[PDB]
Parts: sequence; C-alpha cells; structure tokens
Amino acid sequence: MPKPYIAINMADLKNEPKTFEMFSAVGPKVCMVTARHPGFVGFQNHVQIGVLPFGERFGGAKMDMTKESSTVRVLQYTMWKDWKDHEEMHRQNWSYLFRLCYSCASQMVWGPWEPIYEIKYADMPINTEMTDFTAVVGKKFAEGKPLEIPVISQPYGKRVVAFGEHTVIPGKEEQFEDAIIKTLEMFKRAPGFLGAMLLKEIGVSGIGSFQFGSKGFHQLLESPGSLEPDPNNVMYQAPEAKPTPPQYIVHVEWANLDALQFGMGRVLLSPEYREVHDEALDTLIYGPYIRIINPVMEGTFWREYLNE
Amino acid sequence: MPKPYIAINMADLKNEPKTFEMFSAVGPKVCMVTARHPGFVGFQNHVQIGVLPFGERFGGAKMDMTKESSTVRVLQYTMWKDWKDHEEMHRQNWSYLFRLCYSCASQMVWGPWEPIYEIKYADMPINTEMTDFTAVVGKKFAEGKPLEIPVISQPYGKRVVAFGEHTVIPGKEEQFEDAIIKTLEMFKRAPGFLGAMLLKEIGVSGIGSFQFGSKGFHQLLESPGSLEPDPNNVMYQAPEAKPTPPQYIVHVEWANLDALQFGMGRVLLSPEYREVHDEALDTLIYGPYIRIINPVMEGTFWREYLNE
Amino acid sequence: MPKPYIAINMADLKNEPKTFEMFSAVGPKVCMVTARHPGFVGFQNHVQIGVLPFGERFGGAKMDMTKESSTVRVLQYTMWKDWKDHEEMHRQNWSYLFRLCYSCASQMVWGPWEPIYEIKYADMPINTEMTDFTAVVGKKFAEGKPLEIPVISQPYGKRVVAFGEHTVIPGKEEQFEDAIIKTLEMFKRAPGFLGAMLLKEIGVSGIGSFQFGSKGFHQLLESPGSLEPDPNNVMYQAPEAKPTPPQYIVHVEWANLDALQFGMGRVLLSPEYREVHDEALDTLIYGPYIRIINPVMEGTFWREYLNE
Ligand SMILES: [Fe+3]
Ligand SMILES: [Fe+3]
Ligand SMILES: [Fe+3]
Repeated sequence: MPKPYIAINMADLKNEPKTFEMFSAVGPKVCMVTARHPGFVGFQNHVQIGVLPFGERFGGAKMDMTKESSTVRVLQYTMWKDWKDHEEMHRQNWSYLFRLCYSCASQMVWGPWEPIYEIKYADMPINTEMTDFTAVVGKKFAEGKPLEIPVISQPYGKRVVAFGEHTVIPGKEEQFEDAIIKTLEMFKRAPGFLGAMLLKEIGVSGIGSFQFGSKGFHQLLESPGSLEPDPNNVMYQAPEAKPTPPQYIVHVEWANLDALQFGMGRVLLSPEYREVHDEALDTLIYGPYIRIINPVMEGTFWREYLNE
Repeated sequence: MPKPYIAINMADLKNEPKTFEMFSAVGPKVCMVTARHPGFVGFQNHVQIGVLPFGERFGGAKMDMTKESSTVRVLQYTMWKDWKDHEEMHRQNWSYLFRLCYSCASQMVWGPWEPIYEIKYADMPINTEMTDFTAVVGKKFAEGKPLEIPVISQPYGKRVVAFGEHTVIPGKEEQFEDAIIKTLEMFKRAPGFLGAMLLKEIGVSGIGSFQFGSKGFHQLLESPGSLEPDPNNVMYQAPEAKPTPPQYIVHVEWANLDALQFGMGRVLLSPEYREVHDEALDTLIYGPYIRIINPVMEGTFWREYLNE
Repeated sequence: MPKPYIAINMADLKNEPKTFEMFSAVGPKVCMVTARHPGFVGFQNHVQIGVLPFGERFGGAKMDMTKESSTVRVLQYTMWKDWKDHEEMHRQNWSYLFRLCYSCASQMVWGPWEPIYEIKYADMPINTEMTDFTAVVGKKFAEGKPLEIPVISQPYGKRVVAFGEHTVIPGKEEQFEDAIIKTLEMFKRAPGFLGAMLLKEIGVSGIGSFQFGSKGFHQLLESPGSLEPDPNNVMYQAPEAKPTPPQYIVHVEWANLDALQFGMGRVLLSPEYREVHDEALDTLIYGPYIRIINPVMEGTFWREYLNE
C-alpha cells in the first residue's frame, strides 16, 4: 500500500492572537523535530473553524464560527509507517518536544490528547495546486493512465474537511464500517469531493497527551519550561487505552463549505444515499458530530506514501 | 443507605442571554416533568464557570471564565432510586420532555450527552442556609447527636464544586478508588470543605443523549418542535455503553473558589496528602481535568434520601 | 508540640499587573516544589498592603497603600520540622526552584532575602471558614472540650496581619520576650484577635537569598534562565548570619484593619496594657515598625502541626 498509522493531537486554546503567534513560531519547530525519525512520513494540521448544524439540531453552531468562538481546537495529524515509531520519536526527542509544547501552556484550555488511529478505508489523492494540473494531465496521458488523473485537492488551507465523530455499539462494528465505506464511495458522485477515509482508534499516546504517573504529573505542574518530566514515567501503553465502545472518525474532504454541506447532506437528501447510510446510523452510540476543520499546514507527501 | 443512581446531562450552549432566558423558562418545566416518576429523588443542576489551571498547565484557563467564554456547559444531575427509573421517565414522558429540550436547539453547540453513574463513595451533607444553623444546632443537641451537626453547605448557587474527570487504566480500578476515597476523607481537615463523592460511569442513556437509530435520527433532524422521534428507536441499552477504560468523576464541594483551590491543592502542597494521592495518579489514562461548576438550581432533598 | 521553624522570603517587586500575573503562574509551582521534602509542613504567603502609622509618626503611610504604592513586598512563610530541612530542599530542588524564581527577575527591585526564625511563643488557631463553625462546635462538645473551640480565623485573604519589626539591645533579650509574650496574652481580651507569635531570627538562608560566592554571583548575573548557579557555592551557613543585636518579629493576626488598629493600639490606650508593654519598649534598638500584611495563599495545615 501502505496505509500509514495516524496520531491526532487535540487541544483547545485561547482564540486570541498570542495563540496564533505561538503557532507561527513553534508549530514549525515541533514538526521539524518530528521529522528526525524515519518512520515519520508526513502530516496534516487542522484548525477547527466550525460545526455542521444539521438544520438546527445544533442551533448555536455554524460552519464558520471563527469570528465568535473564544477558544480554538487544533487537530494535528502525524503519519507513521508504524505507530510504535510515533511513541519512539516522542521518547527520543523529549527534551526538545516537551520544552516546545510547553511554551504554549499559557494558552492551553484543554489537551493535549493524542489518540492513535489505523485506517480502515482511504481514498485520498495527491495534493496539487491549480498551477500543476497541466503537467499532471500531461504526464498521465504520456503513460496512458487517464484514470489516474485526480480532482484538484488544493494544499495549505484551500479546502475544507468534515471531521465526523462516531462511537459504535459493541458487536455492530462490521455493519458500520461496511455502510460508511460504501457511503464514502458514493460520495465520489458529489461535486467538490476531494477524498475521504475511515479512521479507527486503537489506543492513546499517553506521552503525547502529557499523561504520566504520579511523578511525571508533578514535574509537569512544577515545570519552569526548561526541564522535562521523566518520559519513562508513562504508566500505560498506547493499546491499553483502546476504547470500548469502538471509536471512529469519518474524515471527508470537500472543495468548499457548500460542497461539504450539500455533498454530505446527500445521505439526508438523496434516497439512494440515505438508505445505505441509515445502516451506519443503526449501530451508533455517539454521533455523528461533525466538526468543520481547515488543513492549514501540511506535508502533502504523506499522501505519496499512502499511494505507493 | 441509600446511594441513589446519578444521571448527568451535559451540553454546550451559546453563552449569550437568549440561552439563560430559555434556561429560566424551560429548566423548571423539565424538572417538573422528571418529578412525575416516583424513582426521582432530587437533582443538582450546575453551570460550568471555569477550569482549575494547576499553575499554568492550563494557561488560557481560570476558575472564573464566565466573562470571556463564548459557550457555556451545563451539568444536570438527576438522582434515582434505580437508574432504570430514569430511562422509564424519559420514555413515559417523551412528548413533553422532547418538545421541551428542543426549544433550546437554537442554542445548542454540542450535546445532549447523559451518562449514568453509580456512587462508590459519598460524604454529602444536607444543605442549610445561614438562617437554619441555630435550629440545626438546637435539634441535634436535643437528641444528644452533636456529631451529626454538619458544616453549612449553602444551596442555590452559594458554593462551588470541583468536577474532576478521570479515566483509569484497566486493572488499576481498585488502587484508584482506594486512594481517591482516602483523599476525600483527608479533605475533611481542609477549611471550606462541604463534601464529596466518587462517581463511576456504568453506561449512557441513549434516549437522553438523543441517540436513536437511523429512523429517530431523521425525525430528530426533521423535527418542527411539535413531534417526537420514536423513543423505542433507541438501539442500545445504557450498560452496553459502559466504557473501557473505566471513567470516574471526583465531585468535591467547597465554600469558595479559594477554599477549593487551596483545599484540593493540598494533594500538591501537603506531603501527607501528596503521598496518598500519588497512587491515584499512577493509575490514570486521562486526568485529572478539573472543571469548576456552580450548583445553581437544585432539589436539595435528594440528599435527604442519600442519608436515610 | 511541635513549634516548626520558619523561613521568611522577602522581596520587593513592581506593583503592576505583570507581577501579579507571574505570582498566579509560578507561586503555585514553587510551593509544589517545596512540598517535595518531608520536613515541609505548610506555609503562609503574605502581600504587604500597608503600614501602621501610629497617629502621624508615619504620615505618608496608611494601613492600605495598595492604591498608591509603586512596589509591593511579599513575605512568604514556609514551615519546617527542622530549619536544616529548608536548606536541603533548596539544594535538592535547585534547578526547578532557581529557574522558577528567576522568571520573576524582570519584576524584582530588591530581594530575595530569606532569614530563618525560631518561635519563642505561639498562640495560633486552626483556620476555619464561616461554613465550618457548626461542625467545629459540634465535635468539641461531643468530646466535652469547649475550651478547644477557637475564634474563626478565616483562610485565604480574609483576615489581616500586623508584622512588627524589633531589634533588641544586647543583654535585654529576656525583658523584651517576657513583656511581649505577656502582651500577646492580654491581646486575647481584644475583639477580632485571631492569634499571634513571637519570632526570633537565628540566621539567614544564603541560598534562598541568592547569596553565593564570587562564582555563583557571576552565574546569577549571567543567567539566561535555563542554568543555575552552583548551589554549593554558598560561602556561609545559616547561623553564621545570626544578627547581633538580636532581631524579632511580633506577628499578630486580627479580624480586620480596625480590630488590628484598636487592638494593638491597646498598648497605647489601655493603662493596664500600656504599662506591661512599656518594658518591651525599654529594650529596643529599632522598632516597632509595623507592616500590615495579607495572608493571601496558605497551607493552613502547618497549623495542624504546630498544635499536635
Ligand atoms: Fe505526537
Ligand atoms: Fe435525563
Ligand atoms: Fe526558601
């Protein structure tokens, strides 16, 4: 393939400018340190901008709430050949990593929380800018491979993502994955559709969530910023935190907020779609809660790996 | 005893005034409808006002964020002789209950989510106003029972609550409960301490979380406000949603935000306390995240039941 | 008993908000680090708010000068089973301690200066909130110990302290302690009186005063904030700095600024009081200079130790 493993770092921060300033200054440094490991294959950092309302099921929400929200959630995707690589980068580069993610403590409201995911399905294209399409069309014809010419999925904040949260009834996992996967395939008929993938949580990176034992806890709260908590003081292993009921993420990319709204809305507006999707809805404990997120900074080459 | 069962309804809403207006108008109606069932024994509704920062682990947060937050979370405690009573009140009084909780859809950002809890430990006194203490002191002396004279835990928004979230490593449950319980006992030496209880999640009320199957989902999103989703379209039973890893709530009441800050802070500042509590910290997957919440509207008589 | 040993950290800082912000962020961290030692038994941090004027002996001063002062003095009390424990906590946890107290260099005008004291007399009760008194009255009657029911000394900034400085003529030490001790006993007849204690300086913690030899001095002034001066470069031992003439602190707690003003003023207004106190006044080289200070953050359990 290969389908890499995905770690998603989640945090809530003050939606003021000091926050975006720090992002601008250390976001880069952290991603550079994460690239010190050969298992690292790329990333996709998102900033949550809104919530899909579903009519008025969520009246206080809108797809773009950036102008009215007091906090902002980030969702940072790091891709790995093997999820154990992730844990090991965290351990190897702890003094940089930690002193770095602390500088933004003054802005933290919740987090960090870094669950680990495995990919059940993935239909994600290589990101191209509108300037590349002539040569992409020219290369594929040159090798007689027109079917390999994809939609133009623009990188660096020029497309939106629907990030849907689902918790499944135990024993219902197969019906759910099957119905969702087929929904994501039918989504290819929708205009503005840039790809999607089903994600399944297989554990939580305790060290990435700043979750240590009694000792680490204390160095965490007592830290001046220039000393790290003992990284070996993480009391559990990623898999020990695999949750039951099972938890999924239906990640779907769209051209714009309307393509997203009416494309997804398809499982609600098209009888054909709506009947396949109702099966997924019969297996749910929680969901679907859909966050609208923006792929701001990324290393689009993780996709080069996904498609080898 | 009896230790009742506790259901905690959680929702995030726009922190504007239209929201508090609706609260003022339907909160009453909902609680009245919940009292149509004999299993109902009282309630405790909280509004989240802040977050315990732990120094600057959570720099963007403070114990009182009511002036700067764009959303507000409520935590409504309903008490039951038996948790099955709760599910049955929801079912019996669905047309009122549902049409009622919808009127506040226009203000919803997330929720409702109503997990069910069982009490592992409970040291909660009967709420008294400063005007009652003369007679409470007089009655107990009259029966030669001075030890039964409690601290004055004022009702209706005149005390704060620390609402701590903990997720425990599987197999570590006994060490955690034991260390926490003994911490809550040592907390009686702290000034301003009004009581506490350890809560353990045993499932989720799907009907209280507006979690139906394909069919209900659709009536939920298509509702004009005057029609309910089929309540029998809830696809799972509360216990099927018992989570692993195990999830707890260390609910601790204090006289004020400082008594809370330095009382709890005791597991950090007092060597005696700090060593007992470190054991709880060794069993954690998540936590402790502490929300400061305000017991605004309540039916203090649920406590009369807890202490029989 | 036991009468613990007391170390009092003194510093002058800019009375602007950046200062109180840092207090809010690192004060907690420092006290947490100080609790890593079993000799630590609690603390009492004060912020100076004013000066007792004595009529118009000090005309430019008032009991509350917080609105007009450009600097602010803090007086942080840490309690120890044995004063050597204090020196050893400083040494053991130097990298945290130091990098922590530096972050507030940008706000320092003078200090740190941490003299060590021994208690000659102590009449300090356990701090209770107005919510605890019903149960305190109920427990003591339950054991037939009404004399053990104390005044309500509220914690966390809800009472004032008179911090009086006295330097005694050598050879006059006994007359002074005897007259002062009896004054503090007569003070129990004054309304609003919450306790007191006579303090005697027995040395200075050079490491707590950032007082090193040539070498440390240099690392102190050259520090980027992420490196500590050699802690073994402290050239003297606490006792070598015991001062002659002898220096005392008459620490007296009151309900409010008026109870303090007229309670103390008693050694001036009541003939009975005034004649006992005149003897203390005959042994003085310096004093009495009385600072009004506010017990803002504390670990009231140090008092649990004092009264065992
Ligand atoms: Fe990570
Ligand atoms: Fe309910
Ligand atoms: Fe010190």
